[PDB]
Amino acid sequence: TASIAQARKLVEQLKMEANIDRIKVSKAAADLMAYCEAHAKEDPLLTPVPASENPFR
Amino acid sequence: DVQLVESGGGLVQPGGSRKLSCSASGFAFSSFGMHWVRQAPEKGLEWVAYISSGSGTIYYADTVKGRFTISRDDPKNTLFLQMTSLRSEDTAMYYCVRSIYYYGSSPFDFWGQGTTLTVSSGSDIVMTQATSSVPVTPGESVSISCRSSKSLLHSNGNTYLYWFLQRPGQSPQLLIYRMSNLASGVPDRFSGSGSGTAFTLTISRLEAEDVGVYYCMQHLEYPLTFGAGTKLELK
Amino acid sequence: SELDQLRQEAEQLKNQIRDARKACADATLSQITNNIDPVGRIQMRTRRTLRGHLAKIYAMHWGTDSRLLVSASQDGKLIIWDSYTTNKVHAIPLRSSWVMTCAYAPSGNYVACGGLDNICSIYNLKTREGNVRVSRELAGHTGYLSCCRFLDDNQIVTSSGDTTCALWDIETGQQTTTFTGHTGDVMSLSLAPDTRLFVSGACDASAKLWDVREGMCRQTFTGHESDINAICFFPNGNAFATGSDDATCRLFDLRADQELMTYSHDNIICGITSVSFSKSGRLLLAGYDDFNCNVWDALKADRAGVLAGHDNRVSCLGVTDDGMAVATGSWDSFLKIWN
Amino acid sequence: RLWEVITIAAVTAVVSLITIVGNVLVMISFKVNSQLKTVNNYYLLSLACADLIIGIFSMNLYTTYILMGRWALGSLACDLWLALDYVASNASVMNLLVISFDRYFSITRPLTYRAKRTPKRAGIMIGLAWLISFILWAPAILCWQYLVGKRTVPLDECQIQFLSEPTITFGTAIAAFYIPVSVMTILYCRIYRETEKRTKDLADLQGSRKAAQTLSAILLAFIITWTPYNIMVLVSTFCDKCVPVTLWHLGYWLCYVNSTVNPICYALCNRTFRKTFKMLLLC
Amino acid sequence: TLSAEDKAAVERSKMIDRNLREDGEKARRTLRLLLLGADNSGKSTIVKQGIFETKFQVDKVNFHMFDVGGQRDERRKWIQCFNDVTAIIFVVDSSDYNRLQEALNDFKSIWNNRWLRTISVILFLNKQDLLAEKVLAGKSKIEDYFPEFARYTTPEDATPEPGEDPRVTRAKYFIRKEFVDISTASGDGRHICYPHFTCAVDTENARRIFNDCKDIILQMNLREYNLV
Amino acid sequence: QVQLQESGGGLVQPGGSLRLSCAASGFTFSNYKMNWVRQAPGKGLEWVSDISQSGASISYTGSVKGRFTISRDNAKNTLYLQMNSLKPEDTAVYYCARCPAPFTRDCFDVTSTTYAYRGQGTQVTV
Ligand SMILES: CCCN(C(=O)C1CCN(S(=O)(=O)c2ccc3[nH]ncc3c2)CC1)[C@@H]1CCc2c(F)cccc21
Ligand SMILES: CC(=O)OCC[N+](C)(C)C
Repeated sequence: TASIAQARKLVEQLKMEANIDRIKVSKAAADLMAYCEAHAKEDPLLTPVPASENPFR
Repeated sequence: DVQLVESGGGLVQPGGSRKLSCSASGFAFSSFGMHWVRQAPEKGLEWVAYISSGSGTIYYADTVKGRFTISRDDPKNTLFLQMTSLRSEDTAMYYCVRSIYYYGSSPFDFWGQGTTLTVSSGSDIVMTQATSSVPVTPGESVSISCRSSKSLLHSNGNTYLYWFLQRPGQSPQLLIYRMSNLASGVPDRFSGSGSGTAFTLTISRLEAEDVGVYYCMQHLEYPLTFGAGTKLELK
Repeated sequence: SELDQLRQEAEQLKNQIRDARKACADATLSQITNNIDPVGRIQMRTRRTLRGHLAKIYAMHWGTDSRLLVSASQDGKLIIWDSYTTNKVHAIPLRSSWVMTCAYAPSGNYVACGGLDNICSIYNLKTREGNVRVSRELAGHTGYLSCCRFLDDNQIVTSSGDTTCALWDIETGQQTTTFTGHTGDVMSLSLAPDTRLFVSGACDASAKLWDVREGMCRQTFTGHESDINAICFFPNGNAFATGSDDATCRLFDLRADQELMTYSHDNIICGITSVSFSKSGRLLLAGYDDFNCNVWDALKADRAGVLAGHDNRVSCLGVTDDGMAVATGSWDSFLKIWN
Repeated sequence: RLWEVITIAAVTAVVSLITIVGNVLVMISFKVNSQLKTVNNYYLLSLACADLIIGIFSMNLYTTYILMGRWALGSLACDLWLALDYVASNASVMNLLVISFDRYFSITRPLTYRAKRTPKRAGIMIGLAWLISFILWAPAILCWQYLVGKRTVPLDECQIQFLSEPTITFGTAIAAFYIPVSVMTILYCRIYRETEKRTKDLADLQGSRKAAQTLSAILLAFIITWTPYNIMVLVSTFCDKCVPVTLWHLGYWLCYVNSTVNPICYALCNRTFRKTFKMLLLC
Repeated sequence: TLSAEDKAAVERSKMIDRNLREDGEKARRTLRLLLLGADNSGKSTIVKQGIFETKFQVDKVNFHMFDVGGQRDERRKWIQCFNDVTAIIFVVDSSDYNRLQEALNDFKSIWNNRWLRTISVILFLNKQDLLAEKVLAGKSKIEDYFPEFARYTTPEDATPEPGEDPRVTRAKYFIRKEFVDISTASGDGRHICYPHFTCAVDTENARRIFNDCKDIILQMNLREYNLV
Repeated sequence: QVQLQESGGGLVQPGGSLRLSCAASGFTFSNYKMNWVRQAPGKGLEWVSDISQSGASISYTGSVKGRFTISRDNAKNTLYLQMNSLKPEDTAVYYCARCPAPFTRDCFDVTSTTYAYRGQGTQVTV
């Protein structure tokens, strides 16, 4: 009885995750690349800032 | 409720001794560094002494250095000012001031109501207020300017100037701490800006409860020095 | 009868979801970022070693001012640290020593605290009394608190060991929304930058994208082989990374609804306890069980660098909001700050 | 001739360098590792301080004495160096005795001693070790020439004057080596009996030899290094020139070797010290 | 070079350091214990003195024993909270032969967990009176649940408790050997199972915990002095 | 997607033989210790047998020690349970269970109620 109820909830959740809009992985990779190279200048771990602007010296 | 009650003030003969007790209630007394600030009837606020939280570091003003002893009893939640060899310059209203010190803390936030002590008859940062009485009306913007002899901007980025409001017949309260930050319980109309040496207290949309003498205090280096005080008068 | 046909329907729905993800997988992220330059050897050094915890640290959460950080260690203490000066701002004694999570409110006025007491304890930092007081105890979870994140001063989303996440109203103390659907212990939580959504990694080898307001699981992300201990959004909010016990980190797009890239190496055998991105998201930092932190090129799956300064298990990472530094907490009772 | 002097100077430079870097690495291993910042490692710090004083001042000045055949620094320098050498050597032995007592208490009373293994009591025992060493050696060495009114030590030589007098030689050697090595042997024998007892008790409870090697090594290092000098000083206190001067110098120098092997015998027995030593050797 | 407020913030940090040091000295005076066992094991009746914390003191040595009942049956993540306890108190119903393999699997998972690899286990083979009554009845056989018990014999170089039937002694030695073989299969001696047999009315379990934690801290000291 | 697919159950006579199979996918099968867990009707989940990653270390629960045989094919990513001479007390839903973490000797939670790395189970009725 409880197994039937949790299986019904599982197939309802799979139906809700079925009818979603999906983009291509190439478009996803392009967007993540665009975000990484659109913020690489203000990434202090990526480009190490000089010690004058570094509060941790 | 946070409350500091001062006791032990009275008419003392010159050269005598008198004990001032500040009873603390409603807050963690042992975590707050404590200050005594006196106010002569013919002068403004003057910092007397400072005992830290835990009684590790103790500072005095040079006027009261050697003569005065500040102490606290943390289990009894009380602040003590042992005064010896009292002079006529010590005739003042002594305020018990709590002040906690961490990053983003609000020192000098709560002041005691004060006790009245009556006696019968160089390297300090000079804190100057250019005006002492500004005639104001409610609903008008007023800027209270203050100046410092030394640059109050520190290398850590903080500019240690503190704004206080002392209403007539009432204890001083903290408005602005470290030149820009609004203290708790202060409305958003109170604003402060400064360049390290010149300072101002922008007050917009004035009301009748905002009147009183406005003091700027530096906390860059001991001894802490106040301004002369700018009083606001209605009409 | 009905259960068998429901299981067959779930199998068919999983099959068509997998076929949709395969149809959307035209080219991998490694092929797209094959032509871009590598980040080189990211060499971060320990700038501050935050000492004073006396048992193992589970969780640390930076403040939004990128200077203050709360840390949770099972000595029963939450220490807030002025990371610039190594000054301890607050020591917060906890009623339960077995803390497993701590959050720092974005306003800075509150910290959270939870663990084996099954209670997210909210602590007020801006009290007039000057000490840190228990603002609220949130006692609805029937499993251990594993992660908690403030959205504001009044709402906190808490993951738990009872296979659920819960959105709380701190002023009322009640669960506004319960997030159910995980079958293992939800170990980690990551809020989206707009706080509209949050992802949750659990012990079912699955990450679930939840909607905070409407309360459902929007997307379920599989691909890990073991318990996801660690989860962190990409800074745009469109992707997130996970860290698991299968010695891999995996990056998932929300919109492509699948894995993008696996961050693993052959000599890496131990699981990941903590993941964090850099400010641009180019560096994926991951804390491991072999006492080190590996910086990953998040676009190329390359081991950019190793943050090797801890003598015990790294349990928590945190990258500042301005990206200036990474704080690594570990089981050696230390917090090391790297850049 | 020159072969001898160069071989002895090179051996002394090697042993003094090993002693200096060993005890300095013990202190740096304490400083850079919080896991080594325990109360029982305070005693190892005091032992390393005494052994560093030995490796810096005591080995090279006594080798200079040997190789030059004379003391060229003066009578006051001689007395001050002898006081420093004997106070530091006795502080090393008192630190060994306090370490052996600390280990004994930690092994025979594992749980109760955790409340007594405090920094205050450790500082009291370290100060008592150094104070007993200073009281036993410093005023007697620097004031025997004023108590008897004359200096029987030649100007070219450098040795304690009271070594001729049998009663104070017996008292100082007994309070310096023989009673400490006897109590250390008793405590380490009881520690070995506790290891065998806990092995037998665990075998009884569950229904079922590195301890002997390590204890034998840390006892025999001290015995081998300090026993020949402490025999030959008691031989020399009655028979003035029974002891050859080469054998005397070898026995006197042999005591310094205990300061070389004490980081190995007490610090490097701990695995965390070994890990920190290996970390510090690669910088 | 610090300011007046920066120096006073350092002073507050030093006071916080002092309070943390005092709390650490207070916390190291007590030995933390993890109480584990199944629902039929009788965990709560072991010491006669969501988290059930039991504080007891033997020979002026404080013990803090933690029983975790506020979690569900999946324990692989919250058991890592107890890496730094002095011992894990594992309580086993010795009479329940059907769940004996479950207790052995639980002990094997505790023993071989990476974050529990260094923790000795004080094993309490509880309800040995019920085990004795089950053995003397002869109805429930261990050989049905453990076929190697049929070829098991009591060792000759062994000391039975007085007034014990050798059938009960063989059953006790076999269950203890089943746990001890798991304990000695791995770990390389860095952590030790300490097995005890326990009744519901036994009042010696606090003393047994004291003696075993004494051996645990003794083993830590001996490893610190390279004495194994 | 970690999924374990049990097959090879069904009705069998007492004393008969029945071979179980576990189709495993979504993980590196050679990196995990694998388990068989059964659940009798009215009883809880009990561990039956385990096999190490290379197949070397194999242990059984005592009721099946001389009767069951657990084997794995790491190339085919499958787990077997050869059950011979089946007693009626072995009537249970038999679950293929994976130990939760790779390269580990401990194996926590595989007999828990809602353990995730455990299949839907095959019904063995004797
Ligand atoms: C300033 C005093 C320092 N000391 C202590 O504080 C003792 C108090 C009693 N404890 S004890 O553990 O209670 C105990 C009592 C009786 C015993 N008999 N056998 C073992 C056993 C143990 C031991 C620690 C001792 C003095 C000598 C010494 C040392 F050279 C090195 C280290 C520690 C100390
Ligand atoms: C204190 C004591 O007897 O020291 C002997 C060692 N020596 C002779 C090298 C200084």
